[PDB]
Amino acid sequence: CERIVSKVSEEQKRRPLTVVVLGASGDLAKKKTFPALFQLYCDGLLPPQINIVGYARTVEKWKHETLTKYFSRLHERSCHVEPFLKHVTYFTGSYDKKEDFQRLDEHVSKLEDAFDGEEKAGDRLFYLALPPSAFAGACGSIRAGAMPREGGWIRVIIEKPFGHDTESSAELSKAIEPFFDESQIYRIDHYLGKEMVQNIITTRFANRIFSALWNSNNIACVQITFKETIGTEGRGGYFDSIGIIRDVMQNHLTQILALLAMEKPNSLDAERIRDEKVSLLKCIAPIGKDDCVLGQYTASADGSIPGYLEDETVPKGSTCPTFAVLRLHINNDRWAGVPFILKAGKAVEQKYVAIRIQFKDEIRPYGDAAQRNELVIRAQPSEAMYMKITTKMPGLNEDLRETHQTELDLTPDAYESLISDALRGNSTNFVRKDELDVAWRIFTPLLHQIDKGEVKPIPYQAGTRGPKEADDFILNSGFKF
Amino acid sequence: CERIVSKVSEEQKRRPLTVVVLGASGDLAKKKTFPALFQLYCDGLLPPQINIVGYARTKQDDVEKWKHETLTKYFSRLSCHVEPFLKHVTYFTGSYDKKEDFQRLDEHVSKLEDAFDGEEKAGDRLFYLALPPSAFAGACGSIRAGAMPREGGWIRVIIEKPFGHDTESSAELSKAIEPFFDESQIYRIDHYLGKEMVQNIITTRFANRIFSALWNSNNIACVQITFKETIGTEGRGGYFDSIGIIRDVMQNHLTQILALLAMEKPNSLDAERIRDEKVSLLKCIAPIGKDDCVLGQYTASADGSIPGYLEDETVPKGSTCPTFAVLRLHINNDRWAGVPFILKAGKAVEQKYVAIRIQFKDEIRPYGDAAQRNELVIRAQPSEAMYMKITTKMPGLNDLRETHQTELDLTPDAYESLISDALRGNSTNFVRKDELDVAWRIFTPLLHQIDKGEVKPIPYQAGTRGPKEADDFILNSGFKFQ
Repeated sequence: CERIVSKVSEEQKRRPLTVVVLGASGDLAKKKTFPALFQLYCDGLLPPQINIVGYARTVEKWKHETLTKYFSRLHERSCHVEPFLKHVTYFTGSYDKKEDFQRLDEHVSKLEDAFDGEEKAGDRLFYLALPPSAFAGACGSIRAGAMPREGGWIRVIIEKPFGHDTESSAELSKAIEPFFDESQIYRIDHYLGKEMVQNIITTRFANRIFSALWNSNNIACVQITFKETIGTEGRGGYFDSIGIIRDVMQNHLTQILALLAMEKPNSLDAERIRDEKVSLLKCIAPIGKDDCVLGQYTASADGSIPGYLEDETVPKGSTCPTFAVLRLHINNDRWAGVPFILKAGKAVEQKYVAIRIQFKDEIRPYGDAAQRNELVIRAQPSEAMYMKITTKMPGLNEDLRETHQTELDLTPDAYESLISDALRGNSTNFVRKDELDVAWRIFTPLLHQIDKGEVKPIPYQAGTRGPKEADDFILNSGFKF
Repeated sequence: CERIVSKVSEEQKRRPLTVVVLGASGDLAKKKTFPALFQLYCDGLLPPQINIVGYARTKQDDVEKWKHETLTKYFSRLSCHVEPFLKHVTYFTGSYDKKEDFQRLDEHVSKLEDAFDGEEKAGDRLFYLALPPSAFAGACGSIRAGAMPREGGWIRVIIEKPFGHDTESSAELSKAIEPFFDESQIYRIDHYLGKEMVQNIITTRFANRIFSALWNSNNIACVQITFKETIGTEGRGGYFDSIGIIRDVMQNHLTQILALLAMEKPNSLDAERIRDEKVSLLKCIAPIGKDDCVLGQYTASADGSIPGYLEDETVPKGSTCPTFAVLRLHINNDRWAGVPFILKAGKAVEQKYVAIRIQFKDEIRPYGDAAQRNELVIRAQPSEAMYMKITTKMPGLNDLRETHQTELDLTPDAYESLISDALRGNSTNFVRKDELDVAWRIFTPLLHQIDKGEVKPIPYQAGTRGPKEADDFILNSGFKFQ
């Protein structure tokens, strides 16, 4: 076993803390949210007497059969389960009724009153593990009957997706505005909780080596790639209305892009970083249909993976893409002329999430005896960072032009990091309202053209790389194979 | 065992080849030269019918005795090819500075050329002067007068360090040799230019946009070039006393590394364009003043394991000879203005180490004190390596200011490489005449001050890092300790 060492600041031990997880009976709350809160407790990042309240429409048995079922690190951290569950309560009610939250306010005040300490005006964090259509209703009820006492703050975590295009996303944002302002809203794009995504800023802005290189004077091409070997796996009916671009590219990969391309913030203040992400996204023209290649996977030739259209849930004649390569143009002084390629595909040759920065040739004096340097940042399956460079061939050579390619190799759930950040008031890794709308406007005209059938995906066998047209598209964009 | 696969070009199998090693009884020839020729043979880089002629004053009636007790003792990776190799080796006895002893060599070598399997008998001839420095001029004169090749064949002469002990003496040696051979025929050895990591500097710098874009004073704060050895003079301090650490390692080896690290990009990868750029860089360096150095001289190791330097009976008493030196150089050109270059070399210190350290400027914002200067390290000894020191976010659950330092790590004898190059006519890794004079002018004013006693070395215990004054000298130069 191990001892719990509190890493929490004293400033956070001043007031009671209540974390209300709406939808506590739903899959996300019990598969992601509560398991994360448990790991946070074991990491010593929750204040000592936090109150965690599960909230669902549907108690000590429930805490031990359904919640712990999805916990992890049990062969090493099983000694802390009961002390953690001592912090968990269950509250039954609806998600959209004012009086059900007045009851919660009394129930939470009952837990707030039990804090060891004089201050009873506790801080309150609401995690809406709810379907998106319930966000506005819950936010309205919380505001009307569950605000904190004087002194304590309130924060509301909501997760993507907020809409499926500019219109739908903007309407949800407008519905929540009357109830909470941006300093109180914490929108989750869970890629921002990944270690490699958070390390982009430090890599870029703490090191002169990377700072001096990170512009169009030296970079030829940037690629951000998501690959998976699996398909839709029967649930193609849910994927058919989403598509690969909305599922991974408009949200996740575009967040990676914003961090990869933004200007340096003068400080590490949360809003200064989000200011620079927004400022970059505003430099990006809408993606036209000439800057994309779409694909839709068929049977794997081995029979292992069936075709996408072979799922009975998928409407026949579907134009839904399971593969997409997109080229974006960033119109500013750092990036003018540099192609940015977003690639994402299901049922391709390997499982892989990575960034590839291709540098310009050093044309002289080596010419063909050199190759473009690259920086690769890989997140999945295995984390890695390395530089590809040209070095002389080891051993006895006849001339300096004998070279080879070699590498300089670098030697916690996402919700844990984001929930911890929310508790501290750090919104760096959360999507701001204006950021959400700019990103939607980059992709929405293409998404509308696709839905109207103007862009027909190219068939490719499951397990291959994707349409051959996509590889030629990438080469004609300025990437060298 | 393994089979010998000839990697030699047809152009080199067309004529006889003879390699005459003068001074074959000396330490270098038997510890370095002949062992290298053996590896070249095993590597298939000597033409099939090569003739190797050992040449010394010492008579050895039984040549086969000499070949098997003194020559083979220093061969390596032993063993299936030893005897076939020695069948290529001859012994010739004579003086180094008498014309008629070389007329005899010419008849001996011509007989070997006439025995070549092939119609052309006009062989190429390579002379390796594994001799003390005073014999270089005499031997070259005798070679020219009585041992030149036939019409078709070329002649090349390899000369070993040292070439002088200051600008004046070095210029005289070159002037004494000018009447006998021109630069295209002279191959001056600095054996560091035969090391793999020294040869890779050019490629690292100029084949890669990553390093090319960074390699200037906008981004580099400090450059350090370091030679370290745990051993001392090892009894033979009397020969070291007239040399000094600066002449032994710094004026030649480390200054060659400096030239390759700091030069401009050559117009092509031709030998003369590369040497041109090294010369043009060295001409940007003002002579080192005595305020730009710290000297040391090692004493007993405090544990008794390693004795003091002055405790050797070969070392004159009152010796001011330095066994340790840190030097600061200023490169006055647009790439390097303001960037300190530190040359460090010391015997009998804490570790055995040859490396380059390029310290980059701080990225001041937005991390400030939560970041540290990046570094590029290129290490040759004890183990080859190249790596970048960078700042990365602290793994795990952290604010963004929790960082740690991490690294991107890169994933054949020198005389073997240089002799192979000489046999092919590639003089890239050999010191050109003008290159020698520019390098001497950097160090000679300080060397004269040291010989006159104007700069007294600081005692330091064997096995420590060296004088404390040297470590403070480096901090005041602009280096930040990691």
